[PDB]
Amino acid sequence: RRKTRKESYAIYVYKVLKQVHPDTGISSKAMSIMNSFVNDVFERIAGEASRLAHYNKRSTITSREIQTAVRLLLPGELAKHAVSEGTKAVTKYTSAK
Amino acid sequence: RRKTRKESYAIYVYKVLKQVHPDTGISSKAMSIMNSFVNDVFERIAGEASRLAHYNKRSTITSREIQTAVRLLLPGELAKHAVSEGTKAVTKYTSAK
Amino acid sequence: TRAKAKTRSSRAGLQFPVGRVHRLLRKGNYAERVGAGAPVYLAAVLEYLTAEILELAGNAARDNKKTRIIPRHLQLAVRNDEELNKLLGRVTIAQGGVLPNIQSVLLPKK
Amino acid sequence: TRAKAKTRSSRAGLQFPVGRVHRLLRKGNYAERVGAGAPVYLAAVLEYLTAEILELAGNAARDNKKTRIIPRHLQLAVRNDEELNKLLGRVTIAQGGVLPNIQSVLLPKK
Amino acid sequence: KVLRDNIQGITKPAIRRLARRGGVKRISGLIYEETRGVLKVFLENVIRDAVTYTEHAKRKTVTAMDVVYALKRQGRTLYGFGG
Amino acid sequence: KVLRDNIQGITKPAIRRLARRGGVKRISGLIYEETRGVLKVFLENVIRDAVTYTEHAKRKTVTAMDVVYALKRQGRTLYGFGG
Amino acid sequence: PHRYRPGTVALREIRRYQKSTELLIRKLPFQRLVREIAQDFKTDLRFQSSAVMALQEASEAYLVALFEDTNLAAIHAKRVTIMPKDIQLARRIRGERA
Amino acid sequence: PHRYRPGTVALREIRRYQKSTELLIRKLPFQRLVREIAQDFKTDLRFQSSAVMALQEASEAYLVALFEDTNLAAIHAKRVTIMPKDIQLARRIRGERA
Amino acid sequence: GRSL
Amino acid sequence: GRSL
DNA sequence: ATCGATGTATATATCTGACACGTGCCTGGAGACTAGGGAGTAATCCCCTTGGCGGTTAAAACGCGGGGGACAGCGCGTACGTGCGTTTAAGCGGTGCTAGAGCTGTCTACGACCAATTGAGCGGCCTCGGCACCGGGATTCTGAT
DNA sequence: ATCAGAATCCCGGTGCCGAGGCCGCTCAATTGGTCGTAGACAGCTCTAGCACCGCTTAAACGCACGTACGCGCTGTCCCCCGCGTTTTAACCGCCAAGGGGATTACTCCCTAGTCTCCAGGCACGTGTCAGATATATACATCGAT
Repeated sequence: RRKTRKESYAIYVYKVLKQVHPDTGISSKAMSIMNSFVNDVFERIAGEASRLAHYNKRSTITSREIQTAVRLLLPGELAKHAVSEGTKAVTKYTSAK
Repeated sequence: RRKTRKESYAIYVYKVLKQVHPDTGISSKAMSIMNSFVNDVFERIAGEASRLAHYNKRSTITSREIQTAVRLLLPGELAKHAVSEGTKAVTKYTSAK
Repeated sequence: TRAKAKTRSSRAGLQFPVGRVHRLLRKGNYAERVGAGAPVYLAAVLEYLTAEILELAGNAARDNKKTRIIPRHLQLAVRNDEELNKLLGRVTIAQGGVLPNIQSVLLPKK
Repeated sequence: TRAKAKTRSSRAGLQFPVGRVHRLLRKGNYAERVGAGAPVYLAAVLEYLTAEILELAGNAARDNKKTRIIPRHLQLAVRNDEELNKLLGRVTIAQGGVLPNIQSVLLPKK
Repeated sequence: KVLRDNIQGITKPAIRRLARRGGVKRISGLIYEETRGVLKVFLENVIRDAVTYTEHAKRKTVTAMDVVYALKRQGRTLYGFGG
Repeated sequence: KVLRDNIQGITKPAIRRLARRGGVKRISGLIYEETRGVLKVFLENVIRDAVTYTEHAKRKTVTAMDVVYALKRQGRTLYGFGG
Repeated sequence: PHRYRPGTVALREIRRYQKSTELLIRKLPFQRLVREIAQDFKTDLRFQSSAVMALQEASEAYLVALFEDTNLAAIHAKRVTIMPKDIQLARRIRGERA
Repeated sequence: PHRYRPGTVALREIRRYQKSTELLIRKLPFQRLVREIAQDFKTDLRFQSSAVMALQEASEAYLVALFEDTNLAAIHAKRVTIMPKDIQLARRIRGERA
Repeated sequence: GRSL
Repeated sequence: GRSL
């Protein structure tokens, strides 16, 4: 019997990698670091978005809590770009419904 | 109209104070610090108990998650005495329940 | 018919409010479910740590010949106890000040 | 019949999985409710930060004349960028090593 | 209208008092401008977060809770102002 | 089985190599026993928490995830072992 | 006339300000500094009185703790006088500076 | 016979070990140390091989970072030799309360 | 000793 | 500079 | 400068096992739909924030004199680095086995939901005594003689 | 050692406004019950952790040498302290306007939940070429002269 199905971001990191550097590969150990990074940053943002909802007595985490969490957690110009990317994606998604 | 109710631990801090030092009082600024302390330690323990349940794929925070969170968060003797106090209370409760 | 209500705090032998601690666990998005013993155990721990600080702060108040605990006495209690100082290392207590502490090389030579 | 299924990632124009991110937000006990735009915004941010690191790490790999990113190249990428170094300031990258750095007083005199 | 040069309101004797509580016996004359730069950087980090919490609440007033949350996020938990 | 005095297996040339990566040019002979004491305190704090995660899971084997969670508790997040 | 020797009054000042708990920066100058910094992040902000006092408590606690680490750095260099290089070392070893 | 002067090979060793990513402690001695410490917290523990490697990566990264802070302390004292008082200063300013 |  |  | 020897970086050829990819499956994401209550928002109250002024006097700013601390030089001696001949045990590989991690199936003890009822504890009100202030005397440090 | 001066400490007294107690009410904790599913737990299996042997040789060890670094001392210079005078503006008590924080009521838009597919993502197997080893040697640079 095959081993239990364990999810990873590995395929998405690779799909992003081949946009950024189509001729570059990645080692299995480096991919494990990248999977750890994505999980870490996810938990930081989701954790801060959770507190924002709590401090404002909201039941709901929305894109607005995510945007504010990003502005809290990411430094400097890294925050400016991430907020832009997040706003662009939500705009496109809303136009596509 | 009267203001909306704002709950605090102040009355229970005072009840504990009158056990340890019956003749001693507390200023409202010191009580505000004590209320902040209780909220801080609650949030720390419940937060680690939450992660413990998640790491073990459990839906329920039980007294066993609380006991482990206390052993993670408190320094040595504080942990041992807190674990004793918590275990005694749960033992008494389940006998009177 | 219905029995007279006896609080879970009194069943546990606690001053701290087991019923409110249970509500705060349920409302806090900590887990899908909260077991019946969790708020009893947590309330007993919060009560213990409260008593630990207040005892040391009450002693500091007597040393200062004060009847009433003020933030200074909480600071003196926390920083003079090695374990509470470790538990509260990253905490600032407003109006607490600092421990009296001069480096020995700064004291004048006899 | 129902329309042919499109991933929400495709509607968002994302590589990262909006549907999985939405499930993780719902299952992770972050709030009672998760709004529909929250996983789209979060997936876009996670994708952007992934692309930012991989670009710098792919440059470092190319500077070492190597085709594969290895942990060394991730460490060089993060530690040489001021903002990623600040984001990852408390993170240890296994098998990353350290930046080459000798304090000037240690170098031999001419 | 706009405020200017208020960092010089952190007076040399005020910095001395803070150094005295820090147990410092003797203070070089260059410490005061160094200390002002350090304090300004510290306040910028806390206030930037506190304003971020204020704008998320759609409030125009920075509350003490916004400061307490800003300090808590930065690992500098403050007791005595609520929370 | 019982183990004793394995801290001496952290030998002088191993500590020297770590200092070299730390950019250290010249090392006092007293550093080696100082460094061993520091390492032993660090490992005690991490392993105590990792064993606590192990016992709560009712496991007898310490897993890499237990170490990763213990390090994250210390504020020393480790990438590359899962999580 | 009578004169204390250098450092005698400095030691009395240390003893004094380590007993007391009051805030050591003048409140109105600090409040104007807070408002000046805030105006870069948002125009026409208002502040609760307690919000400014929370900032001052946090700021003075931070600076006092930094001066303790700075004093240890100066004494490590066998100096009595703290110098900017002592602040910069304390900040770097803390990980506040890079 | 040929000799390099004192510190010539030390600098050459610094360049080597900052270039490499290899783990610098011997694995079997470190593994026995981990087991000897764990033996105080629970008897008859087992370890995943990756659990020991995670501990070693974390421990070496910690010690390397401490030596960087220790070197800055030594240089602050206008020394080039790191000494235990420098480790103690670095840990104290970090808040490890050495 | 620690409190009760 | 900073990526897209 | 010069030599020369040490050791590091650059080329080339062999090899291999790690990753890049393809396939088969199934699990979990997507499509369509309903229910209902979280959040938007509009209208209102009134808290508390900003702002301005006039007095006082605490604190800041300034100048100055000179004490002692910073720090640049120098001397010396012993602690450390560099080297190498010897010893240790780490590392590799192979093998054997069984502890226990991981999984599946079944049950029921437990916790979530619910409605009815009550009193815990909250807001507000008032009182008085713990602490703030202060003026006078005690005494203890400081430093100069 | 001794003495005069400054400073801090201690005491008795006045008084005020914050802490403690009380009231009364309202909403959140209790009681009693049902439901259903989380997880206790028993049984199984096959991963991988542990133990062991034994060979090779990388690394650790220990001992010699000497040099360059630590640090101990001294001398000089000027920066900082202490403190007396003048100036500033902090503080604070008061008055005022108002902005906007903090509620309400309403209601609709959004998300949770459900069922039904069905294709994205995983575990697995395979092939090959990017990187690791090895040998050679061109080039750097160290340091004795």
